[PDB]
Amino acid sequence: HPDISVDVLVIGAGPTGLGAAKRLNQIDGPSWMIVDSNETPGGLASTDVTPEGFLYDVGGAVIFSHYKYFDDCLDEALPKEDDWYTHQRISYVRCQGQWVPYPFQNNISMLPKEEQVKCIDGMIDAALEARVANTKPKTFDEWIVRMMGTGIADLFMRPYNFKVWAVPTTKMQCAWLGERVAAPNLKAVTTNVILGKTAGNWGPNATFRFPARGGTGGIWIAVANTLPKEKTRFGEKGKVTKVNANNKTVTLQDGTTIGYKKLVSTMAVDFLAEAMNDQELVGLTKQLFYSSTHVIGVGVRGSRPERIGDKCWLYFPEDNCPFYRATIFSNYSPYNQPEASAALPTMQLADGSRPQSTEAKEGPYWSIMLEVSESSMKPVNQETILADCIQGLVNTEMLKPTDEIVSTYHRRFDHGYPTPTLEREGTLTQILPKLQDKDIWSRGRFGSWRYEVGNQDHSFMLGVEAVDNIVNGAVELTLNYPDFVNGRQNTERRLVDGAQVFAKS
Amino acid sequence: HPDISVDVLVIGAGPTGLGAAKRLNQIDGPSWMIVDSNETPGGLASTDVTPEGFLYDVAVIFSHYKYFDDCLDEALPKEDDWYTHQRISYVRCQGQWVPYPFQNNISMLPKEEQVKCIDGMIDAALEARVANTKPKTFDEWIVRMMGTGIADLFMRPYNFKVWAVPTTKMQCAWLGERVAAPNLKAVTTNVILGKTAGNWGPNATFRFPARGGTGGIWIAVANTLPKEKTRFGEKGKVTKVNANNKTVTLQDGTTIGYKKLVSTMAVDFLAEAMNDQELVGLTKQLFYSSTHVIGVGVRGSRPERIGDKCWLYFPEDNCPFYRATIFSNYSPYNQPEASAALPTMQLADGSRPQSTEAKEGPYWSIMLEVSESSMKPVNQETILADCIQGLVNTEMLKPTDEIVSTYHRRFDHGYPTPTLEREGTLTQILPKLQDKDIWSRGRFGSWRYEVGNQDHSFMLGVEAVDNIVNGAVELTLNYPDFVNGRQNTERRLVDGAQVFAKS
Amino acid sequence: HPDISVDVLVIGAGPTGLGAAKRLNQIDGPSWMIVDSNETPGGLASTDVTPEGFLYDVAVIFSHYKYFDDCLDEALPKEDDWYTHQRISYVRCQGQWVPYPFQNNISMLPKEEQVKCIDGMIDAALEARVANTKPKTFDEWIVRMMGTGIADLFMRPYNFKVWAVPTTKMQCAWLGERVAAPNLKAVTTNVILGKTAGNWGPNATFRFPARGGTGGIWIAVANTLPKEKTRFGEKGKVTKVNANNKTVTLQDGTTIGYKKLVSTMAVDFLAEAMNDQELVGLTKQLFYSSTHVIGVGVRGSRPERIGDKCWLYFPEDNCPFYRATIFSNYSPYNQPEASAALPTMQLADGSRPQSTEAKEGPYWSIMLEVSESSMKPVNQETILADCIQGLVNTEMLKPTDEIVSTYHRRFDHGYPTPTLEREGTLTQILPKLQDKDIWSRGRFGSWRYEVGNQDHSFMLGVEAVDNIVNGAVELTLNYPDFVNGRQNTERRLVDGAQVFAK
Amino acid sequence: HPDISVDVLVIGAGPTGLGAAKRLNQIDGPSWMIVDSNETPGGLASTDVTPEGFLYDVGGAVIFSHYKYFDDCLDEALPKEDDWYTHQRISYVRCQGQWVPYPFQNNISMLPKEEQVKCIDGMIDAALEARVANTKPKTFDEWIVRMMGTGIADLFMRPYNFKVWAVPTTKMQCAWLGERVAAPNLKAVTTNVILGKTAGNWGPNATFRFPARGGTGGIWIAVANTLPKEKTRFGEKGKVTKVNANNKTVTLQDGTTIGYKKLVSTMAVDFLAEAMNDQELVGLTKQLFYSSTHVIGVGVRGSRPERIGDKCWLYFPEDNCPFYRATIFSNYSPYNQPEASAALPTMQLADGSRPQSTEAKEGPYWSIMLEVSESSMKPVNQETILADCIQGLVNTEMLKPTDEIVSTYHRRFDHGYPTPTLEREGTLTQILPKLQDKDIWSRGRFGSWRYEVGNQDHSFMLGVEAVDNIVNGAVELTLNYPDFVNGRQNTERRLVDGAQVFAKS
Ligand SMILES: O=c1ccn([C@@H]2O[C@H](COP(=O)(O)OP(=O)(O)O)[C@@H](O)[C@H]2O)c(=O)[nH]1
Ligand SMILES: OC[C@@H](O)[C@@H](O)CO
Repeated sequence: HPDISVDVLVIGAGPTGLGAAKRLNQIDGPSWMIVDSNETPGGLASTDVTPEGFLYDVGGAVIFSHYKYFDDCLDEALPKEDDWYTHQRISYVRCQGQWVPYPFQNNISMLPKEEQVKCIDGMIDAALEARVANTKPKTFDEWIVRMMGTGIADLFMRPYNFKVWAVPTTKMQCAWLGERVAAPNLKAVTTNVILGKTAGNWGPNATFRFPARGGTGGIWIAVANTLPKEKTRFGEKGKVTKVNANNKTVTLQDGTTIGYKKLVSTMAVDFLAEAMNDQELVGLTKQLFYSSTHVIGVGVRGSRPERIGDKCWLYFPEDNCPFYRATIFSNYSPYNQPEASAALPTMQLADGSRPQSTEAKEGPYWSIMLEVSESSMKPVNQETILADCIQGLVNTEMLKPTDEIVSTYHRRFDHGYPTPTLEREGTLTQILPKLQDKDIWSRGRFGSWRYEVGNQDHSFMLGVEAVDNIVNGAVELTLNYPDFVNGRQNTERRLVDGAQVFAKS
Repeated sequence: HPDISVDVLVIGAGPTGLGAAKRLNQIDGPSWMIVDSNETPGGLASTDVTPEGFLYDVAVIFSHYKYFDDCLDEALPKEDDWYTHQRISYVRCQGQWVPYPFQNNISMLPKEEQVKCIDGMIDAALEARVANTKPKTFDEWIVRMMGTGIADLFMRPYNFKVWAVPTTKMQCAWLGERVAAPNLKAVTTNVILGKTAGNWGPNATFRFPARGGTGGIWIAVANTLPKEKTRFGEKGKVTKVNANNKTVTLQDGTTIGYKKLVSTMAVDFLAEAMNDQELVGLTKQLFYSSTHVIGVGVRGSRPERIGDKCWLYFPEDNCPFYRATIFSNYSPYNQPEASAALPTMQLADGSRPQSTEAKEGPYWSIMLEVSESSMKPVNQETILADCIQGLVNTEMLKPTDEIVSTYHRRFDHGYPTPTLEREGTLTQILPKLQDKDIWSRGRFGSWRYEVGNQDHSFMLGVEAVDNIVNGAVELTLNYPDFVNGRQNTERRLVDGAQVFAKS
Repeated sequence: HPDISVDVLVIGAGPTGLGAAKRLNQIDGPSWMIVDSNETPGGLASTDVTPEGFLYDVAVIFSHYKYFDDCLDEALPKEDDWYTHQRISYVRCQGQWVPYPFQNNISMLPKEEQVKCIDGMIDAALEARVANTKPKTFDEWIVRMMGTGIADLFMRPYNFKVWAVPTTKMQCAWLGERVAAPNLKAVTTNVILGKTAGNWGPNATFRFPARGGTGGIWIAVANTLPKEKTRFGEKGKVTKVNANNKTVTLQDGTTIGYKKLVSTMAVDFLAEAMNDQELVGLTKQLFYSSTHVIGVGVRGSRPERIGDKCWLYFPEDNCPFYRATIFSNYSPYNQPEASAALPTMQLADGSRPQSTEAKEGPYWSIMLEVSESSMKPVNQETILADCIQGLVNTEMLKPTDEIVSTYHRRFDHGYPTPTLEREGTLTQILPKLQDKDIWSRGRFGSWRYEVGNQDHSFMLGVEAVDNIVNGAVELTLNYPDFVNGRQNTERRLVDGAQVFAK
Repeated sequence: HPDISVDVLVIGAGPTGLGAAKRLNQIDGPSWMIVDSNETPGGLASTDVTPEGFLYDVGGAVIFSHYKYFDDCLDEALPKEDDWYTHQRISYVRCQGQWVPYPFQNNISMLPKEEQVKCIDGMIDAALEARVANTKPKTFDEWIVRMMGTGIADLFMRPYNFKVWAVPTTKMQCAWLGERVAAPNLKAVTTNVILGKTAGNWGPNATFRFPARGGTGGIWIAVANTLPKEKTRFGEKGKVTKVNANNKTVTLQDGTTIGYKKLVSTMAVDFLAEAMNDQELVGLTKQLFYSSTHVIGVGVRGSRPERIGDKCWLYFPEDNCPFYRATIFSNYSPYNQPEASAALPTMQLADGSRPQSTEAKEGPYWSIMLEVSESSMKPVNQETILADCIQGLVNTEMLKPTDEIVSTYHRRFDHGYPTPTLEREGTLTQILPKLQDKDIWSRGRFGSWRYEVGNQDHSFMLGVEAVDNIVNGAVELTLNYPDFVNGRQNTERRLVDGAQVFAKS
């Protein structure tokens, strides 16, 4: 007999695992517990803070939801109106000295007239071929060309996507992108060129809310707090080291054994295969591809510059900077950085020089958060990436050479993006059903490795729906039908369902 | 305070309501009851029997859901509760029994027609190569799939006889998301090879209850319910629905309070019982056909010309029925034993039998369907005789065949019609009922034919309860293509909830 | 026996008949003569002159044939017999002079219209990508080339004003074999770049006679013929054609016997002169428009707003003419020299001049065309004033401009219409004439507009003779696309036959 | 001064040169003469006769005409009704032991059913692709696949055309084929499959006439006889050895020099370049391609076998025989072979063995004429080709092993077909204008090298039109617009034109 026995064991307390725990806690039938190796729940949605008081999320995380269930849990976790700030998505692409409104491919009107010709010509070619197309594109690259033409592919989509994914567009599938990549309408794009108009409203994150305090990680701390503490085991005491799938036993770092009837595993599936000592699965998971993410944070002295304005996040296809995205993180909340009266010395100027004095001066302060991708196809010099990012900020005119930097941050996250390679689905259909036959629900950004359902709301619901499948026979819609859940308002499942209403009578 | 109070009230014990009841009974959380005005559960999936002992259903099953299978296996668990058959169907066309699907078997038609059919399908294939719109009417869908020549021979005249409306007046989304395009190579190849081939075989089968017909399933399913939570018969006839008070009043005066209502009666009747004039006007804008079911019991061994045929399609105008079923092929117990003695009522040509004496069998049995609507009236007094003449005209019966039993019943609400206007009307009705905590679901509860056969209907009830209790998506109601194109294996009659509770 | 007998008789001394005569005179084998009821050769390519000294043609030459060039160079051999100009043309649209071709220059229009035009051309380009039929009407051809928006702005309303029938009633084979499809990229590129570009330049030119207008060519060409083989004037008016006896009767009673007839008169007149009621019935089923030519002589140096413009198109309804020609740009001698004194007849707004004194020039000159048909009547008594008002409306003239000369003439047979029914009717007429050894050829001799300008017409006559004498294919008559798509260099005014004979 | 001076010199008295001569003689203006190195005019349209009395043409030459002028000249030369025999074209493709009516691609209905499926499937694919085609095919092969589908390409068109052209279909252009290769209508071909019907009437040679005596060569002897004898120079006395294009002088083998003003050269253009000692022209003509043709003749004892019947010519795509075509030459005229009373010994049996008797026996006789192609891409064993053909006749069941052969014939024609290679036009537009600038009209099957206007009537009219261009400024329509002249009735030019009618008064 093992030390602990539960019906459902949840590994991981990021959004996916916390979703599973919330649904298990709501249903309150089968016994359960949740474990994580970090004392602070949140996974890749956690928030760091520099010694100078600048918060940085793991990547430009904004909250936007396809599911009422997710909303219920965030509102339960952070119920006050001043727990949240709402913002319009202000997003731009840096191109040839200009800020081009997102989506690029729908704002060709902003480029020089000569580039407009190249872009529209390519889009005419794509539209004529699309009129007689009877096949689907097989690669991300073919999709880009078929729906945008070469001109826009060469100017933006191809170089940008290598900088994000750390693989070329030719190496990725294209089924994942229904909700991420705008395919442009020839008439709408040409009309806006003729009229000199913009169109910034495309996509599901065109409006968002951001927590007032604690960054994204504050959400998941607050969510986890609603759980019965005795059903949680966070820290080294909850680090999983062995998974014995045949005995349905998990061994923790401190030697605690947990027997389960059903396992919801949200750790990276390649880690799970190793913890299972299952060489067949290790070999299979090693056929998946992922990129690492470097997050760089730069805290700057001064009131928010006019050139920055209300910008939220920014795309950088060009090779004059290492990062693919910048976030004006100080626009998301005033509490992402110190108050104006906080006194801080200048660590360096944006041009790399040292300040003359160690004098601590007051603010106000603003803050830039940058992301750089790394993979076996795209190495990154870890020792210089911070300075290269700051120089990239000067190259893109986001910082003046004289700007005073008062705080820096750099962290590398090994599993950053699960890559939608051409091979992903073929490998996953060998991995996930084999785990399924052992009553292991491997779910999450790296639990099930599908980026298109790898956001905080999708991840949360992957855990929710996994539990719903275990307990109530529910379809795991998010796991297997991203287009289906992304194309509808998912209103049916609530934090208080009929089951709980009728039981309380 | 009302006489009875339950969390969830289910009106109707046809497949839809029994699905709702089966899921409520499985969940065993909220209180509930199910009512029906008929003492026998089954609704429009019941089975009648003539005084001579021939059964007639109002039905072939194909299940898209493990949950449905679980409930049927629970109700009828023994292997000899069922007979399995291949899905053998033919189209009657110009003196020929053409295997279904029609287009793969035009080699049986005269060569001049094969030319016209292939030429039309070539046109459709070339058009499909440059098509960039979806078809808007059932008729356009037919033509794009088949071409003019093949369309005119079968699907156009047959579907008028089925729906009692012309194909140009029906929508086509209810048929699925598949692109309307011909398989030209498959059709020409069979013409070139001079072959026929039906879409059945050892893989393509159905099973049918050994006894009691289709209605036997639903009796057996209903028997698994706690009898005290059921109220079937005149004592369970609903006469008033007060949506504002969440009260139902029965014919005997009993009032039932509910928190959520699952109504499987026809939504136009529901609107009337609600005394909701707005919904009455809206529901009267829906369209439906009535169905005449005709049953004919025949003396004799099964003729060779009938053989293993199961159901048959009739596009041509030499018979009033659109479909015939060799119902005696579904079970030996759909008709009397060979030793049962019965007199001949008439010969197939209408003449009197030579003798009035009762003679022995064996017997076989034909079930026919005729549609009726304001665009296609039916003479109730002569339709039986017209059907029998149609059996002679189609060579299903010889003039000398001995008829030993007849059956004719008219069902007022027979098919909910997928008109062009259906969805515009339903999207005004269903949300107004939903805002009153009324789940109106089923063949005429929600009026969508494509989810109105037995397995879909049952699951409409199951998923309605699952939505009420567990927040499930009602996938069958709103996404028929989605559920039909996948393996619906997740939901079971024993879910994890019940497993974990039992230990 | 008739009064005169020749192997080949030519009726008409416009370009077509003069082509026949030139080839006959070059071959110098079979006997021949040419007649015309006018004392001056040239037909509908003649030139009138107003009493005030302004020339107006009945204009611009593009030659597909070296043979035609040889004859023009023989007739007018000096370099100063001709002036060369670029082919500068514009479409008047919504207050703008839009360079031809219209669709490459819509950037001059309001942005909302550019959107409508480009959207329509996108629709047309996508339909052209899956097209598998040919257009059946001129209208369908226009829409497939241009899209709805651009069609509605120029080619649809303009061609009604030209042909006096709607575009839906005309065939479109007469335009050539080129596929009816848009150049979407070219049109969008000029919109994106905000550019204009006309289809002219240093090598897209035409030449025009220095003196005597277009009519000077045909006088000079006819002068190279042996005078005794010509019969021009009332003495050459044909009044009867007896196709069975192969006899022509002239107005003065002279009878001419022929073995082969090249008739360049209008085929409906020919059927009447033949007293062939069947052919009268068939020819009366052909359709044609009448043409009013209006000329306006203006005092002053050429205004900057006019500039180097040559001819102009008018789709809009603020003027009755479909075409205007800056005829004073074609030659300085199309109008009086600057020292010529002329009184002002009226101002462009219709008012009277302050003085009736004759004042000096210089002068410039506008030539206008208005169409007329049973589907589009024209008031003969007011059309001149309507044209002048149209010149004000289109800003070609300011209200104050001084008009010193006017000209108005109506030509009953102006354009032979490429209706849908034309070919069905012609293929019954021409073979019936051919069986009687009558080659009916020319703008109205054979009624095909696309080979009815000067070089095609001339070559219709040349090729008819070459067919009569040498068994040549009449390529221009039956294969316009063929002759228009090649350099027709083989036939020369001096062929091997004449070289070897000398 | 040269020995002779004429305005127009014609080299060659095949159909092309005789056309030039006939038009020059009709016009009767410029002085002229015609030379040929063979005493018998006719060129590649000549007729040989074996010692046993069997006539064989060069190829399966049959007369079918696009021009009234050509008809006028044939009717003048052979004016009596019994100078000619008229025949329906009975033509078949030997395919898998069966005779499939020509054209093959329109008679799919005759093949085994499994092959009909493959053929119709291929045409369906082609028809759907053709529905969205917006480019023209560039090679003969691409044309075949586009208009016929793979099944018919792989079954017939690809192997037969290699067997004829001695180059693969991928190496040929496709502008030449309008009147040679039937493009199948999908509906017509499918309809005939369904109905079990045939459609053997396609093409300009569905009917033909053949001279009663002397074979095809009898025509050209008779046409040449209408010329004034003193303006002809046929034989070794008329062999051209040097052409001095700069002096406009031709030197004959016997040393005679002829001065000309215009040259109509109908010898092979590569021979002309060699005779000109113009190395530039030699190099260009060597870039042209041609195949050689072997004509094999077999005289057979017996009344015409039932299996042969009224067949005229036959196609052999398969590898059980070396010839691509067989002609039942004895069906063209009874005077192509000896009368029945002629006594001839059996030379061999068709199986190669010696006859039982050497004694001369009577007829009747019939006669087979075979064609085998040769090129640098398709070598041929010259020494065994006669025996290989006879064995192929047995293999194809045209001869029984016991059939008695009474006469054999084999002749190789070095210049047999001018190949429509992809490079042909690019080379010709360098050759023909360069010769044109020297007043040399190089015209004919190998004079101008265009197979699509390489038949007897096209060749004749090339000579006629060259003269008409030299004298009357006529367009050389046949040379430059094969589709134009092949698609119309060329009725305008006659042997008696208006010029001559008016002159005779
Ligand atoms: O059944 C057939 C037989 C021939 N050909 C084509 O017709 C062309 C001309 O062949 P033909 O026998 O008519 O003339 P020849 O080879 O003697 O010049 C050939 O190259 C073939 O590709 C064809 O398409 N289908
Ligand atoms: O000789 C008459 C001939 O050229 C015309 O009929 C062509 O149409």
